[PDB]
Amino acid sequence: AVLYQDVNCTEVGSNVFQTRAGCLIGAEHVNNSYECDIPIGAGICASYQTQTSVASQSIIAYTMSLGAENSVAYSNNSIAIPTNFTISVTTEILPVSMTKTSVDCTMYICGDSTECSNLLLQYGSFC
Amino acid sequence: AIPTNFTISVTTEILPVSMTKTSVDCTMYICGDSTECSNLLLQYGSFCTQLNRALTGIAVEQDKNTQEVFAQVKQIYKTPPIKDFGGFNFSQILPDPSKPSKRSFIEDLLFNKVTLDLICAQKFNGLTVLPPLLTDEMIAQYTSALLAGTITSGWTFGAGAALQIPFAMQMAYRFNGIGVTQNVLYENQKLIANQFNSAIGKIQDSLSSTASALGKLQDVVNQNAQALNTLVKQLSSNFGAISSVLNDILSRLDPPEAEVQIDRLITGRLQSLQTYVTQQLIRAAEIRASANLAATKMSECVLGQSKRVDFCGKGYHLMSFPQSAPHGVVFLHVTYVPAQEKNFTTAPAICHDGKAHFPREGVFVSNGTHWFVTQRNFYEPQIITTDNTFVSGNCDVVIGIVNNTVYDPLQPELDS
Amino acid sequence: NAQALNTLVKQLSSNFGAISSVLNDILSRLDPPEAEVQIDRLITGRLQSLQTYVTQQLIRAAEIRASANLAATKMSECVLGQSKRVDFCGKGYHLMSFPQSAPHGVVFLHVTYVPAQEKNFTTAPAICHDGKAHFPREGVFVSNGTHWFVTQRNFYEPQIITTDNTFVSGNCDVVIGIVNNTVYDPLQPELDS
Repeated sequence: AVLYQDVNCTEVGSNVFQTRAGCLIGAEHVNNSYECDIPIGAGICASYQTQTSVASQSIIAYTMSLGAENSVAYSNNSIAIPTNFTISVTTEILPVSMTKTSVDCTMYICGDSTECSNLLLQYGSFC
Repeated sequence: AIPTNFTISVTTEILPVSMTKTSVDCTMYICGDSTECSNLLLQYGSFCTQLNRALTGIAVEQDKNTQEVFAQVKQIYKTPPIKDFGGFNFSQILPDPSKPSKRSFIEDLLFNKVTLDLICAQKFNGLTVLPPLLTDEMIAQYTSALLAGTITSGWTFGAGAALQIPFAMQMAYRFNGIGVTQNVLYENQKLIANQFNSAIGKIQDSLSSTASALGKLQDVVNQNAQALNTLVKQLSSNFGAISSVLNDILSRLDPPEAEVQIDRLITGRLQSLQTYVTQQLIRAAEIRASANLAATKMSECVLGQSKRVDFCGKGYHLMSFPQSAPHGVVFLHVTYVPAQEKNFTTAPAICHDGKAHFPREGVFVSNGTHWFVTQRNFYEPQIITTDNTFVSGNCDVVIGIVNNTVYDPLQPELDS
Repeated sequence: NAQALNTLVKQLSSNFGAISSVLNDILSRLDPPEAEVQIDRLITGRLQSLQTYVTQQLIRAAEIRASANLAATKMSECVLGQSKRVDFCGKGYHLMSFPQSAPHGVVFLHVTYVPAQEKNFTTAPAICHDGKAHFPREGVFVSNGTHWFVTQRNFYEPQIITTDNTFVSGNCDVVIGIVNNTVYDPLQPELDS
């Protein structure tokens, strides 16, 4: 689904869907907002929908859904105390180190030639 | 010196969260839509793949910043129709349905003092600006959800299921969490409400005076814009060649002789674009550090109450209310500040009959003759029963002990 | 990092302007005073590429250092203790963590207490007994509809309102929202006989 930024697609039917990023040529607009996996821009999120009814290969561009709307019932004398709990392990991954690489000039910059080594020595203290 | 009266003092605190998701295309920038320049730039190599990858990494990280600071709530809560939050007037921070976008009164005083042709030049030279994934509508709605969760459900809406609880009881919780027993708030609720509403009014005033309050967001938008603006003016550089535009070198010289001029111009323009990309990577790493700071300030000040001193604004922190902004987020820390001190003659312990007597919670003070055991952070004096005090050994070992009669609360009950 | 290294190699296959891309096929064609300019082109190009790589590596290493400092503090607080920081060591009241290694990283197993089942109640900020207010020293006042109970805040374990669960403060016409009840004094049957 080609996305043309900042082009109102007066220049490259019914497939367009004018979003505030750009009109998304090739995706069926869908009012039915879901949680989105591909980010497009300005609240629109395309996703792949395999539907065994019509167009088992299609791309839908819905407005991004924030989550289930809630209406907690606050009241000046009503409190809610939990009565049972649940212990819930949740993994959490963190990188700690990358690969300790190392690069040598004369072998990289020069293909083991000597004249190249003369020139690279003429350049200076980059290595 | 025990304080005798306090003051609640809202203090704004601004933090940048994301910069503008720019994006630069080589062939449109390095080459003035010419083809021979495209041949040469293809001869140089894979610099353009690297530049586009770096700038897309910046863009993706900006998206993750904006979506990690705010989107810390699975559900979008909503304030109830009634607004009797124990007497605290929240109409300045809660959403205002008058606007189409559900902003607030204080969010609006922010979206006006930043303000974020030239953009046409950048657009023509290939220096586009992508739009953010979260629009100001969705960001404002996330912040309204955070407000409605902090206000109604206390702070349990961060841990698990959001449990409603009266606002007065929640502020009692928070007071009891910063040392001051909740009887203080339950006695001074009206005074606290007054101080709080007046403090929000004062911060709304301070925001309607100068934009130098938002001195931070006015530099995440003013440094990136100036970087882009100095990336264009590198197109007007000879770089050694006999011109500065690639239509007036191919209209003068010939391929074997214009190729050296275009090599000069292309290595120069590529050097300039690489300088820009490196500056953008460094600035994006800085903004990522600031967005992590804002993420933890949201996960601790808003969704709870931080015991970290001077983290969530100076003073014992009570609660915060995040508010959106242009490429950033501002907080409204509500900080208990103890106002009026009043000297007292303390004593580390009390001899009664040789047994030492230490206060289990509080300090021993004296109005000059009597003795009292008050809490540490507010002067509320009580008599020294055997509940306020626990015994430990004799009282000739402790240094600085004084003498008094710890009133036993059973003498009149055991007498008859 | 692997892709950075992999794009550092493919810069050896770049003409950079010279009439070849390998320094054995420039010294096998041209002569020192004329091959020196070609090799100057190739060497300034390759040095520019290697400098771009080194700068990208420095920036990425600074980022990984920020992440390693975050992991260091998460280990010094979640594992070696118990953090009162909300939503730091996983969402929910954190209990304990168990670090586990990984390829160039570390994963944690945060054990987080999450309160499952809520159940509404009719609270009250205090309790009048005989004009004296009665606040719970630790907990909240709840009511199963008729009686009153003082439970802990995070789990429904109801107790009767003795004079231990409660401490007195002043009268009870000043506090807003107080209700009426009889705080069961735990000495009446003991002082009776």
